[PDB]
Amino acid sequence: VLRSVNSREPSQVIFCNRSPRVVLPVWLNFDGEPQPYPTLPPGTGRRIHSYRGHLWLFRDAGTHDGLLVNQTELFVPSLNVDGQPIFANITLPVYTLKERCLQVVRSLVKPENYRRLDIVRSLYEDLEDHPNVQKDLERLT
Amino acid sequence: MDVFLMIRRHKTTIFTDAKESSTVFELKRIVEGILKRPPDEQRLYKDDQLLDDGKTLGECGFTSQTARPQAPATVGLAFRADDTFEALCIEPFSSPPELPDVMK
Amino acid sequence: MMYVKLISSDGHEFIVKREHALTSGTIKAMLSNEVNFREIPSHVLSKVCMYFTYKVRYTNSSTEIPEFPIAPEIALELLMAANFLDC
Ligand SMILES: Cc1ncsc1-c1ccc(CNC(=O)[C@@H]2C[C@@H](O)CN2C(=O)[C@@H](NC(=O)CO)C(C)(C)C)cc1
Repeated sequence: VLRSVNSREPSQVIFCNRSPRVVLPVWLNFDGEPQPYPTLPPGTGRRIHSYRGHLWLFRDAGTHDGLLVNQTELFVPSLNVDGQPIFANITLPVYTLKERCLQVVRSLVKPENYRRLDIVRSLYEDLEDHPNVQKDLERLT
Repeated sequence: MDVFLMIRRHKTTIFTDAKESSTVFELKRIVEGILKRPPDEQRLYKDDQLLDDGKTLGECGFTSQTARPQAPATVGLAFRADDTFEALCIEPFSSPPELPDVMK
Repeated sequence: MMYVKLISSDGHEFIVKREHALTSGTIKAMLSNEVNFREIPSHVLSKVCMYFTYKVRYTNSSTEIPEFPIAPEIALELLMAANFLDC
């Protein structure tokens, strides 16, 4: 379902990381498999060659937390106007307080020890069920 | 520009915003609306410094880049009971417990 | 403006805009203008209120969004509160 269209029509794009995270760009290939691309450090940008109809999403490279691109989940390069590149502004979402707490707790506790935390089972499961691109693709389908 | 504040007295903490251009007195009017005490019965402070009614919040060091939504700046508050003002007293928040071992 | 009072387990009274407190469906339920939280101490509830301000300010906003900061020492309790408050 979610896959890039094989258009072969070039589209130049600026990946602009306006988040404080290290960004992993992910291209959804023609079979819908996520292909990881080189990372962007916080606040950096890359001019890259993509194609019209191609699908991209962006993650925290270390934790796979979700990020937004031009305020949404998916970025699809369009036709370049006047030879100008398309801007893909990558930003933090406003996470729910729960998700943000899960992030911080995940960053401090090794996964083997989530079960040692003194919290209800559902929260242990929430911690173990960490962000993952495949999970989101099924969701987005 | 908006500044984001905690106005604090004893065990009372008001979360609100105001304009950098707004005055200390105008902030007392905000406090008046909430806690029902007029400006003449309020003293506002930045740390230990008594704030003058006519000054802007900006002038008194509350700026949009220091008084942030996710980390608001503190304005101290003291009431006058009858003749004289109480001293500025802000009760600390509770202390977090020790980190569990698995978080170290 | 309509304000509500959120009171921590240790007796700290937090006064926030009603609209901000309704970020939490749990708080909405508890209101239908004060709510006492027997399990949420002030070092946690103060942060909850700061989250409300942060969320209202940066939701549907184009200006770059900063990270919501959470000290390691409060993260576990804040998580528990967030789960209760559903926010
Ligand atoms: C340097 C960099 N940093 C962060 S991402 C990145 C980077 C590096 C190389 C590229 C080279 N471009 C591609 O690989 C594009 C992106 C995507 O649209 C797919 N793609 C292709 O060139 C694909 N080609 C076509 O679709 C030809 O029609 C193949 C070769 C992967 C199949 C793009 C971004």
